[PDB]
Amino acid sequence: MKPPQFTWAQWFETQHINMTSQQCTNAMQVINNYQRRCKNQNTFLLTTFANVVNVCGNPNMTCPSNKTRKNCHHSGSQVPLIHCNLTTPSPQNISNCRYAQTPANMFYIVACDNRDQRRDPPQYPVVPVHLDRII
Ligand SMILES: Nc1ncnc2c1ncn2[C@@H]1O[C@H](COP(=O)(O)OP(=O)(O)OP(=O)(O)OP(=O)(O)OP(=O)(O)OC[C@H]2O[C@@H](n3cnc4c(N)ncnc43)[C@H](O)[C@@H]2O)[C@@H](O)[C@H]1O
Repeated sequence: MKPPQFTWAQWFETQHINMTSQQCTNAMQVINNYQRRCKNQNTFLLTTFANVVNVCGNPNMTCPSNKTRKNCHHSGSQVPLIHCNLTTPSPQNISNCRYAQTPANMFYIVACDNRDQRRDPPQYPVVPVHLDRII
């Protein structure tokens, strides 16, 4: 879920682009401290935010995770990524959660929307908001 100081695009960047350590246990502390729980799994794409914005310009397709949405876009090329999986869940001390890390080279599908009018920078009228699938 999204903390209130984020737009959807800023939250996408925080969860899926800004991997603050190459180790999942460390990188996941940021997400988990913002969500107040240990997220069970999460992908970080080793690409730039601008590259994702350009994927939002690729043809629209149906989102595989929800057949009623048509705001998804295929990456066209594969990228390197790291997928983090929770190995150790620490209910009453989220900083003690630990993760496994899996490196891969995969395509991705992102949902994009119009930016948040009040809070997102006008530089990018169209922004990624959800990571629908890795393939
Ligand atoms: N087998 C597997 N292999 C690899 N990865 C796997 C996997 N199984 C699960 N995953 C991924 O693991 C993560 C954890 O899933 P899960 O463990 O199932 O839990 P979750 O954290 O409660 O769920 P969220 O959907 O809210 O996850 P998120 O914050 O990552 O969502 P996202 O940034 O994409 O989206 C942000 C928000 O966008 C919103 N949204 C969904 N669809 C659209 C859409 N078309 N357009 C705009 N917003 C949309 C929702 O509110 C969503 O919360 C989810 O990304 C999932 O996709």
